[PDB]
Amino acid sequence: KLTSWKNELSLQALKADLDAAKPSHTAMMIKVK
Amino acid sequence: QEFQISDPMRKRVVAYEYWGFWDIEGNGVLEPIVATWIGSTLIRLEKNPYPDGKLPFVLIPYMPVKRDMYGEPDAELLGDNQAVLGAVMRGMIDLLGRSAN
Amino acid sequence: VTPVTWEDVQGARQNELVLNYQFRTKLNRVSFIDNYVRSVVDDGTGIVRVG
Amino acid sequence: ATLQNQEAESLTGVKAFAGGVTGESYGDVAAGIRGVLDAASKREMAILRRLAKGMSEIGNKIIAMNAVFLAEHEVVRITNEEFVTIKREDLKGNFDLEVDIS
Amino acid sequence: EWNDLMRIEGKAKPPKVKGRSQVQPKLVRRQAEWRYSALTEPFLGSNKLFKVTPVTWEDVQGARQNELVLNYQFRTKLNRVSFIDNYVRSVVDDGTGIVRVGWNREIRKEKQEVPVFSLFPIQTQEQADALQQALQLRTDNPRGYEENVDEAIKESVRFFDETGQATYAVQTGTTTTEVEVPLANHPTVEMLNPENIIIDPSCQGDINKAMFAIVSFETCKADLLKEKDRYHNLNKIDWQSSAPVNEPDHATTTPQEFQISDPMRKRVVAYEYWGFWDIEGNGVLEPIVATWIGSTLIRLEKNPYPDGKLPFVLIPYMPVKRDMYGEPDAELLGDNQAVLGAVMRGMIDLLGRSANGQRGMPKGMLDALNSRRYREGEDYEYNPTQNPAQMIIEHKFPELPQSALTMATLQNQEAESLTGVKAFAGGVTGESYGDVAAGIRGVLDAASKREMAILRRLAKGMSEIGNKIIAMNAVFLAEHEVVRITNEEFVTIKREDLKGNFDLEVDISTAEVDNQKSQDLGFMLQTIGPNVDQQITLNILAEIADLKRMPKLAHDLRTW
Amino acid sequence: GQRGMPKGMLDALNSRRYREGEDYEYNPTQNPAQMIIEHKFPELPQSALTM
Amino acid sequence: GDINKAMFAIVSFETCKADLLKEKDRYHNLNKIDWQSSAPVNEPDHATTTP
Amino acid sequence: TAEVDNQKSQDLGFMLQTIGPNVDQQITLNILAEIADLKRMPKLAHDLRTW
Repeated sequence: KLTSWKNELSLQALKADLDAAKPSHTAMMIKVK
Repeated sequence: QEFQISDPMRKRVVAYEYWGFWDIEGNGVLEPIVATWIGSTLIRLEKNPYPDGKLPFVLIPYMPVKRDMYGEPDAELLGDNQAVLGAVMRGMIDLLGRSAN
Repeated sequence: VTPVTWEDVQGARQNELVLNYQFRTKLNRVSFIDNYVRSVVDDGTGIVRVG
Repeated sequence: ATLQNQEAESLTGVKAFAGGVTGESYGDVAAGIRGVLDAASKREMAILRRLAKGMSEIGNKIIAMNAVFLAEHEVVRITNEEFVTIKREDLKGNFDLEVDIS
Repeated sequence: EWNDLMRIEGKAKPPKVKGRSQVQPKLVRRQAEWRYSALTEPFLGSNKLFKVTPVTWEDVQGARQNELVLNYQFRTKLNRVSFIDNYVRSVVDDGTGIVRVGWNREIRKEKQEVPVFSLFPIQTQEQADALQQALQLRTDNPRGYEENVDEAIKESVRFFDETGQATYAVQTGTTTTEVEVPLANHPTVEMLNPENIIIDPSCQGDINKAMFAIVSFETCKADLLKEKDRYHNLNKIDWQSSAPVNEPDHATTTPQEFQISDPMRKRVVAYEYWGFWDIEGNGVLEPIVATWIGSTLIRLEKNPYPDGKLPFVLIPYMPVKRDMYGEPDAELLGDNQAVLGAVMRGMIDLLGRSANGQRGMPKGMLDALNSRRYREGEDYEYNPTQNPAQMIIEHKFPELPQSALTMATLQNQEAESLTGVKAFAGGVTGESYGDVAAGIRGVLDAASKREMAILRRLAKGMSEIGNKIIAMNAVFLAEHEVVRITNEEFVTIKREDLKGNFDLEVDISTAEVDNQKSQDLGFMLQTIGPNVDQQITLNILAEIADLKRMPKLAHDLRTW
Repeated sequence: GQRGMPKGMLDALNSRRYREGEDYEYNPTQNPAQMIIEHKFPELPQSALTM
Repeated sequence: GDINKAMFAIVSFETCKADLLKEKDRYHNLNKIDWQSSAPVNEPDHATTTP
Repeated sequence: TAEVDNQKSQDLGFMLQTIGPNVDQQITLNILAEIADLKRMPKLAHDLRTW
């Protein structure tokens, strides 16, 4: 759609990684806070 | 929180940028790409423009942790010393302030 | 910026001026460094984005 | 109260009204009797290494950007001399330049 | 248990008690913190990490080339500061350090269009002049010849090398072809978690005598596809099992719940076996490497590296007699830390649990109205039978016993005497590595000798890493790759000589050891008569320029 | 860190006030400044350090 | 008290069949060893770090 | 040791100063060549020996 690649990313796929790495990131921010 | 400019051309919105490697050709090779979305709509998707071909972020640790990404500040070691120092100092003030003079 | 081999002297001289010029005029060097050091010392780690 | 201050100083290595002179000997050979670094300066030099490395990585990223995003006339205006180019396929490897803080 | 003493987590944590203190001074952590910076600084106090010197007179050219190539890789292909920080801290904390050395290559194919030429030997005089210009430029400036010489002339020069004839090159047209475009092609080093590597117990304390070593690491399907033909039987892996949760023995910083949904980028745990096996079944042992994921073999082949031995390097902090592993200083300080914490908590329990700021008055001194006046800050009148100057109690902290302060001092002093580390002391030993004894206020004392001894083991390890990589660079780097890094003639090494480091010595380069060398040339230049030979004088002068980081001047002197 | 109080100085209510960090009133026959025992480490003998 | 005057010295060490086969003709009667006995457990007098 | 090496190098310097440099070129070259070896300069030592 947005690009000519034959494996063009979907927005849900992009956000899926964001949700996966979020729990690890939240734990570190507790210490930083 | 309450700040918001009325002019639509100068409104402030939050955008997300994704920098990483993806199998764009679906054959097994990884390529650096960048994607940008605002409010569940894709607005940009293209290969990495910078010649370096890697993430444009740089990380600096203060006290490095063994085989770990983040760092340790000196505030970690001084947590208990500060608390005890405050209790002692407040004890002296409570002794002078609460007495007759 | 310093050359690595003998033929690299001219390129290093050019890039040193161009790189220093951008930090002198296109960026507030004092303000960046102050935020650069204090972010590392306080948070334990510092992340800087280049664009 | 004294013990808490002394214990804090021993761990972090920072002492009030002390140190701070380590910036005069970055990348320099050991000086005389009253110029050499002590134990506290060594700990503070170590942090400066990581900060200096980060600026080196920032400089190397920008130098690569300047090779593709700046036209010939833009560089010639900044440096009043002949333009020297770099091949595009050599941008991934910093063969020619070393970047360090001055 | 050693790490649970550095960070108070295990048996070192004081028990939880309500109404009593729970602090714990970090005696072991404090002692180690004064060791990290004293050891990291020698490896980082110069722009050059490795120093390579010739062994015999004919080895000077090879050492110069390998010094630049080796230093270039650590400058650009690896984060030198981050590696050293992890290198030293792993040795000090765990008691021993293990580092794995490998090579990363990402060759990929690419299709492009290239010209085609026809060769004609008949030519004018100017063509002969034109050809010799390129030949001289190629020897004088390899980079200049590559960048600013026409393609047609290059083909004529290329034809000259194989045949020895000077011919024209006429552009006949263009054609398409496919070639491999190099990517990566650089060595990799990393510190290993000691839990993730298992070494032959029967090695008798020496790694070169171990018969096998097994290492566990995380990997991705995309990483396995970088070497297309190296790995076989790849389709038999489900890419769902063998996850870090399914392999509890692998200690990793990756979160347990983390898992990327994309199959091409999934993370799985792989095992590598390095050892010697009788592959021919006749009694001789050969170095082999095997890799399996989830009870499926994916790789089995002979050792690729020229060294012919395990790619692991072990560094001990305090060596144990005839043993492989090492001993950290946390072993000796276990009891001192515990007693120091008990004394410190005793003082806090004495101050915290006492009354402070509480006022006590005897009953019957002040009547119902004068008592209100006293508590409201006004003047008052009291019954003379009781004396306010001594009967009114103002509570305060109890006085600390002298024995509490004395006992804590002994624990600190006993710890200092064993480990030899003193707060706000030492750390100056990095200025005299490989240097003759200095004057009165420059010579090393007893404490510096103990700290120099540890630096010897760390320096030896980097020497072994450098020697491994130098062997790798001799087989894995093409001629043009080295010529690009070092703008000079390529010097080769015979393949059968890779097992013996006849020609090069590898050592770390400190800034003094560099200035001390420069003074030696100055003394020799003064000692030898400058008029005895111009070549000798120029060669001495050229080497001094290299030490002072002036490559352009060095080139002028060498070719003057 | 163990506190010792003599029986009969503080009545049933003033004792609660003392243990709760408030001000109090005490029977004048007994002196809180010396009858309340705050235990601490014993003093090390000099002979132990000398030996 | 002098090693150069000693008439004999006996040393115990661990070894492998592959190591013995490095010198093919040096060792004789090699086939008579069962390669199961004479293990470090079966030779308690040899002090070794091998488990 | 490193001193025993620097001490040796000083001895050649004293001998070179003591002996007249014009008494013999071979003696002077041989002394100079040995000093180069101590200072870890094998290429220069080869030049002096074959000059």
